[PDB]
Amino acid sequence: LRSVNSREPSQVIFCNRSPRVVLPVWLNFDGEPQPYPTLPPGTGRRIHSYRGHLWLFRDAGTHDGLLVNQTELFVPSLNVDGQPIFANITLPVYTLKERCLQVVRSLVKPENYRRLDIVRSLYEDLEDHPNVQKDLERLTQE
Amino acid sequence: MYVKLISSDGHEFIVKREHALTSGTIKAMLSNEVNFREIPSHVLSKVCMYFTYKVRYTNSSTEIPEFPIAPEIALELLMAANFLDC
Amino acid sequence: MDVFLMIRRHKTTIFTDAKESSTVFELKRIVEGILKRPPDEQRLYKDDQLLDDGKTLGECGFTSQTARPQAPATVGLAFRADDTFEALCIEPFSSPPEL
Ligand SMILES: Cc1cc(CC(=O)N2C[C@H](O)C[C@H]2C(=O)NCc2ccc(-c3cnco3)cc2)on1
Repeated sequence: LRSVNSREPSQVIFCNRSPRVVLPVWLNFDGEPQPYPTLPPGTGRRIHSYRGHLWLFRDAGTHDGLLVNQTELFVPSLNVDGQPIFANITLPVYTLKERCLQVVRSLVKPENYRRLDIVRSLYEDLEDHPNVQKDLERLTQE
Repeated sequence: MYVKLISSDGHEFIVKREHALTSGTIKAMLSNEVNFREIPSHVLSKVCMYFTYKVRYTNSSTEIPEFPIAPEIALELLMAANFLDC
Repeated sequence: MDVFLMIRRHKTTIFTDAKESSTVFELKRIVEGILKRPPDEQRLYKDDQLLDDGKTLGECGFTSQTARPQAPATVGLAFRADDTFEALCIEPFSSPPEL
């Protein structure tokens, strides 16, 4: 799951249509996620990248998954035929459960999450942070 | 068209089947009414809200906004969430 | 615009959406289908103020920023026909614990 090493510069632009600080993530020629500087919500930026490179977006504070042009993964396309390629970054409809872990994650130090009377099985779901390395291992199947 | 979902504190929530069948749990208790012995109303209202906020916004450009969860309600919501599978 | 309401009365809450342009009275019909009571037997309120069947939701102050699917506005509902209307009454919601 790598970017193809073209050297065909492609001008993209990351519009952040989300309440969250988004962290753009370029996935390397080898596979490893590299992170760029983040985007305050609303906020756009012009970006130089390359055809067939791969990106993905998430909360810079709680690695949650956002979408880019409605899919999971961004590949910059034909840099011209008009010029910049448009990268719109969105909340999905999180499920109510994941959302519910979010607020709780954001409300309690995960040291002190064992004193929160709910089924053990929900303690495990909650200590289970979203991870890019995970999600990659996830996405990598389809 | 519509289905009722009965809180454990009496309260009744008429919602559309289409919005309802979002809970894989509820898809099966229907198939009409559903009592919930252990979900108070202050929860079932947010749930119903989620079904409308889910049914509205999925499959769409129109910048999806944040579903807001009030702290007081988080745990109890979390537990209905998991039970209702959604 | 679609507007998203929570039509409340006693221990009863209907969640429905409706156009902004549509009318108090059209909403009154939608109630007919559900609780089977004809528009004559029902009055409809927002926040005490008593609503008029000929006025648009938009104009009663229901907008796409008043009533967001995620936080839908409430509409009071009260019954019994010309033969004396019951007062406006809505049991509040179960209270949240600790923190
Ligand atoms: C050949 C070649 C070289 C490279 C490494 C590289 O220059 N990259 C990798 C990704 O395409 C990003 C691109 C890059 O470094 N672009 C410059 C850049 C700097 C800052 C940002 C930036 C700022 N805020 C968010 O992103 C975006 C692009 O990729 N192919």
